[PDB]
Amino acid sequence: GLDIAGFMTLVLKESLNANETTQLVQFCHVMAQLSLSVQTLRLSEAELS
Amino acid sequence: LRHNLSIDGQPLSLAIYAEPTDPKALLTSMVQASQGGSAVLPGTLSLYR
Repeated sequence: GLDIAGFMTLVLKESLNANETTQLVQFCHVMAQLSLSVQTLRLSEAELS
Repeated sequence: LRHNLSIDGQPLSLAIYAEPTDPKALLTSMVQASQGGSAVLPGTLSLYR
């Protein structure tokens, strides 16, 4: 449940969160999963765009 | 006699080989994408020459 604005604000914040840090690492794991799926499927730049 | 075989059951007509369709090759090509430029920032005029 984090937008990009909240994303970098809480990143610049030095992990001042109890469970929102867990939310942030879940966000990062989700983007990692998407990137790894893209890499496995060999989806191209133009297709993804 | 009914199935048109020999005395020991060997077929009297040679079974057709039924040559398969065999596989085919695969091809891939290139994909391109286009973009524009960034907004030109008005350069803050210095005093130097």
